[PDB]
Amino acid sequence: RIHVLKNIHRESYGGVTQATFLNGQPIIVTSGGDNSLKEYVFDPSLSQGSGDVVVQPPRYLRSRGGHSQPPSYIAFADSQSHFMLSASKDRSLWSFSLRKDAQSQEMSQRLHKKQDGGRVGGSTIKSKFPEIVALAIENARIGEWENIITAHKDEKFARTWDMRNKRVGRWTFDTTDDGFVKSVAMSQ
Amino acid sequence: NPKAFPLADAALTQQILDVVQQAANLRQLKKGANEATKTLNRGISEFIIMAADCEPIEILLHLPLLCEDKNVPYVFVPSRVALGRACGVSRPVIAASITTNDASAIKTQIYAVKDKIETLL
Amino acid sequence: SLAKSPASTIQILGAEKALFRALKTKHDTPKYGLLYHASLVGQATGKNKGKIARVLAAKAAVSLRYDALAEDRDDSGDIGLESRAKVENRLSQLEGRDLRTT
Amino acid sequence: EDEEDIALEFINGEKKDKLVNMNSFTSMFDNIQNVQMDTFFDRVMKVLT
Amino acid sequence: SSLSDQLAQVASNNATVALDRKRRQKLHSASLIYNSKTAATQDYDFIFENASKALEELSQIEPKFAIFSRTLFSESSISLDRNVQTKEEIKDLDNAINAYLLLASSKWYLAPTLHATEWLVRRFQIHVKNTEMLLLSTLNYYQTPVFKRILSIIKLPPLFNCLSNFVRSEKPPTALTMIKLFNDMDFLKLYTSYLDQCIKHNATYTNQLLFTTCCFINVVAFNSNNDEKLNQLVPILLEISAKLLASKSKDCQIAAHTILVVFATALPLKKTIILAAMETILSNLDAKEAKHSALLTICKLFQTLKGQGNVDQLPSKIFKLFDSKFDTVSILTFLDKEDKPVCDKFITSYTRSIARYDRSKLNIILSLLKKIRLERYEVRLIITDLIYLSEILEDKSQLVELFEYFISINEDLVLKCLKSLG
Amino acid sequence: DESDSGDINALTKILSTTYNYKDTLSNSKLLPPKKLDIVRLKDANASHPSHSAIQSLSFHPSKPLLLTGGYDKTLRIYHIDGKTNHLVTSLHLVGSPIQTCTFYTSLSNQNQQNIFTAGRRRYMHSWDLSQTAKIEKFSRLYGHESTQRSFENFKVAHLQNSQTNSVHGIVLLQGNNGWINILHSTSGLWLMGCKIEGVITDFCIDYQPISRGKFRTILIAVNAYGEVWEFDLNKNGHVIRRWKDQGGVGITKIQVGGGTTTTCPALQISKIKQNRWLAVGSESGFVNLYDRNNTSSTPTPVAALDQLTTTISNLQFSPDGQILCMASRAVKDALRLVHLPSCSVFSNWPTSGTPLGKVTSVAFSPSGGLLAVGNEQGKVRLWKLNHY
Amino acid sequence: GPYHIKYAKNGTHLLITGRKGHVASMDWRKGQLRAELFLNETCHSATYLQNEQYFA
Amino acid sequence: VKQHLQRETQLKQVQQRMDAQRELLKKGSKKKIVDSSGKISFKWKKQRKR
Repeated sequence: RIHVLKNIHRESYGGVTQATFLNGQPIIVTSGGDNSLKEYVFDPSLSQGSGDVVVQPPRYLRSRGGHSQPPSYIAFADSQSHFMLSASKDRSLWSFSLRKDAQSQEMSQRLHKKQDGGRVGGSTIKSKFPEIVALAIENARIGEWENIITAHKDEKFARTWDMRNKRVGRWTFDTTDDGFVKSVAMSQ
Repeated sequence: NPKAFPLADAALTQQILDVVQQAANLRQLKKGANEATKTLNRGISEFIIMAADCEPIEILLHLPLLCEDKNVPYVFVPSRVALGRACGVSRPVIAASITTNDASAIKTQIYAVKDKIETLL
Repeated sequence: SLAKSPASTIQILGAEKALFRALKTKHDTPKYGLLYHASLVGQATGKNKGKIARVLAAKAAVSLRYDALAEDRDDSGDIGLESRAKVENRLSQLEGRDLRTT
Repeated sequence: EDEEDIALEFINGEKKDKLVNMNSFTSMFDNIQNVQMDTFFDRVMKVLT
Repeated sequence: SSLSDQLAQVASNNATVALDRKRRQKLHSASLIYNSKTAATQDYDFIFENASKALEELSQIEPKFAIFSRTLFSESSISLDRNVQTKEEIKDLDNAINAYLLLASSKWYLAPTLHATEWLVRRFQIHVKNTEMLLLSTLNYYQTPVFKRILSIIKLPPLFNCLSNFVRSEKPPTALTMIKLFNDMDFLKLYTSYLDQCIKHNATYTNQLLFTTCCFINVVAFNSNNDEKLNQLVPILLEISAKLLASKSKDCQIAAHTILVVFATALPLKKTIILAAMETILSNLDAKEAKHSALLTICKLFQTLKGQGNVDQLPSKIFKLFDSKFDTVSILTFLDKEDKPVCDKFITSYTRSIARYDRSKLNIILSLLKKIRLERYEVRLIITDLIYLSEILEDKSQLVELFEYFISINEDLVLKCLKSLG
Repeated sequence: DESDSGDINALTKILSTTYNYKDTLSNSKLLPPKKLDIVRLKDANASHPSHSAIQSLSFHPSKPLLLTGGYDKTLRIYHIDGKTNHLVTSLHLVGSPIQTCTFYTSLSNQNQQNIFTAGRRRYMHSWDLSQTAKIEKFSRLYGHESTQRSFENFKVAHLQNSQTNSVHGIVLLQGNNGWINILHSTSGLWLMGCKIEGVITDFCIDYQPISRGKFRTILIAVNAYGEVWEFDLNKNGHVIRRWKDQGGVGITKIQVGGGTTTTCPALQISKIKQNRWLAVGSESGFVNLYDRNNTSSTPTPVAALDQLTTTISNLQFSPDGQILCMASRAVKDALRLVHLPSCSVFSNWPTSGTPLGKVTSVAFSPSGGLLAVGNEQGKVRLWKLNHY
Repeated sequence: GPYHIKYAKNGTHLLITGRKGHVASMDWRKGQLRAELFLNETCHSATYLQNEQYFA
Repeated sequence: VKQHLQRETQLKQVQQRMDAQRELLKKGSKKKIVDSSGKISFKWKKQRKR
């Protein structure tokens, strides 16, 4: 056995439905029912001799994807019809491009370091943010600071995102009355 | 352990080991046979505590010769592991010394134990 | 007289001229003394010579005191032999370390 | 007698063993010259035991 | 990729071409016997004559070196240049060189090997082309001055990057750095392949096995805290052990015993892997010294078992395999020695095996239980099976004697077993 | 060239089939030595917070209840489920600081449930177990008031009256100079007293079964010097053994584990078991662990743990005796879990990010592998050990 | 690109001139770069003079 | 001889104040305690040296 690539595609959607080596190439194209298409490549061995023994494990090369479950919320990101923001029950927020599919990208959920300096409270095992019930976006100050607000299911605060960087923002807005967030809006 | 003499009883050891802890927190304690040997030479030692279970006992047996030369009280305690913990370190200690300080906050307790060790000699 | 000396003195026993000059003029003091010509110090290299002198002097005091003050000492050197092994282990791990990043 | 009582005597039956750390076989390189394999295997057992 | 990067790859391909005089000076200066100033002045005839003499001395020590006098150390090899050779010819040449490095691996202490290998360094430029094979064969001499001279004239491959500090250095590489080189998974696959070739050719020797064992043993130790990384070690080092066990050499078998024993403590395994390990250990157990190490290894592996079936009886095939290689009198001798290692779980598994498969040996069980003190739960398991034996097997003097032995020791526990069973 | 179409290659074949070479720990009953599978749950006190430090914690022997106490003078009982942890009931005791509280269930009459609480006061409270609360105050010592000026350090155990085979509870208290005063749990009568030399620092209780339906209670008391006494409470509290803790000085706590204890009480006589572990804490942070299973005036300890550098204020074993939790209230995050019989401190947990604070109370659930840790901030944080 | 190539008379050095103005002189056998110019300009052709030392 | 004794006591006092300061430089947790007379001393916490 050279190697095993674990959980490249979700079991719940059929695992690896198709995996084909490209003819005459070290590239293998894989697909699954999770609305994803990936490619992996075998790098040349790092040994000057006995290259057949020292086999580099396959490396992720490129992929395309989308939501695994129906989107829950959608919005138009800009005045033009270039980009759309979509959120799904699979706990992921995506930026989809009408003009060209390759421009579509997933908005990152990596958190910014707290300004105070204290440690942020969360489980070490990383999980995606809950489903997004509501969303609000403005472009008057894109690139200057956060320009998106989102409301989550059964959560007592709203998270901010940044369209220019395509990453979650550094602010979290709380209701301050022990209630869940039901509405989000932004001034022009 | 015939060579270890005088050897304190359980009641006196607790009193000695109590002062050693108080001296350690006040930084009035010198730990180790080599560092205890110096305090005798400088004439700054109130009295010397030694561990009877040290093996070979001879590595600390020079201190009685120096102590009787300088007229410094000295006493043995049964355990070197217990001495080390009282000193406040992670290693066993075979010898320790209480440094002289006439402005110390624990002067009375040191002199009270010092008198008992003199009686023992 | 040697047995009643602390291990620090045994380290720098033969270098009083350098020691007391340094002590009075507020400069760094010697670190080898007469022990510099022992075999174990020779095996060490660089700054490890200073460390092994500290370790070897301490164990020499342990063995020397057992020689002077033991009433029923065997003429075997058993305490020295086990003391020697400790210094060799200390030398081996001390020399095994490499400063340059690998 | 109960099944838990059977379980708990199994826990009591188990005995302590010396775990292997990073600094457990580093000294083996020192004494690896002109030595037979069987004596070398015994030393691995002594540190493991 | 920039032009300089592409030209860099071109430079490496043409490293040994000797296009000009300066390139000849660097290539010809490299030597294992001589300094650079003297080496450049020398000629291929002078180098070959000394190598021819050195090969004869090695041929006296070991006849197998005599074959290369026809191929690598021929007079016609003086005029043989690799750069002008075709791909098929170069492949044959590399096989011959690799075979030579295997034989010379064990004789590097002897002076003549250093002269004979000079011819390959100066003629065939093995220090540039066959660099990985040369480093692997001389890995156990890392403290020797010869390895230092190799490091000076060699360009390290990517996998030997740890040694770059000690190229042209006063101090030799430390034992701690040898562990780091082995710590890599890519290197272990590379070393596994090389060690496999030695076993196939029966070219292994004790100094190699000792050095290999420590590095493998230390690699498990350094990864002990990292359980995920230990799992990735399993396909590699256990696969090496299976190869070592298959070897007829006892030293290879004892090395496999050492590797298995340490790793079993480092990471407890499934009982199927443990059971499979015994079948390999016992399958090729013929040497007496290996037989002593095998028994200690088997006892230790059962100690690591800590799941249901910990003290269950051995399979029929394993039991039949064990007793043939270890007679009952042998294990009684193993139990007799006061310094016996802890083997209660194995004896419990062995004891339950005897009752299941061997009725004539029930008298032996009585001796075994006296010799070794078993745990409270282990004694219960033995009594439970013997109670079944009475109901099925005919009553015997030895059978009741075994019960009588339990009546003598812990009378109360015997009642609990009877109460729960009947 | 190749076709598939005791053998030596047995090891190679099994490796090909097996992708996971690790035995599934679900089957094994012994927990792994160095890796702890521990998951955090919702805090016990989150529903109804406390106004002081959690001085004592106790899990009900059978029901899923957790009890808290502190100088806020309130006894708060929470229903621990791991997800909601709502408060069952509260009880404010005016002018009665709580230094220690504990559930008690009669070993014979399972229906009898009671809560004993005590503080720096010359009385003790008992709460039999919702319109009102049945509270009794123990304040009488029957001629021994001089030896006992506070009930703040106490423990409850089971005593079998051998001359009648009846079983009843006893309340043990700490005296002035080496004194341990033993009271009847219900009637409050003074039964016997035990005396040791030096300052009594801590004591613990061990049960030794004799035969069917018979067991004996042993009071293990230790001095600040480290000398350990053992009294047979079935024979008028007469000493049966004396020994010293090797290298012991400034001892602070002593505890037994692996059998029935206050933390792992029994539900019936046959469930009584003897403890195979003993740990002795100290001010320096050392903890000497002894294997009770294997008698001498000076016994050697199995291990001498030194990970903590401050005074040991809690010592407690898991119900099965496979974990030892040693904690210190001197500094923050000073809690360590020790695997037995390896005596190796777990490495993965707690981490730098684990919130523990000034740990002042620790409790293990009788079953389910829940760990409750109280701190000076008044927050009881709950963890689950997945092995159990 | 595109790249116009000229070899030296003795064949030891290679001169390449890209149309957008990337000019490189190298010893192609030893993979050594003698010069590399990034003239931001349109370059048409290049040549070596009497030896590899000078080129136009 | 009297002046030799007086010089010895002065050197003893100077060294002791020097050593007191050197202890503050070393690692540990300490609290400054000030008497009504104004004498300043430091009390170290009861933490074992690891």
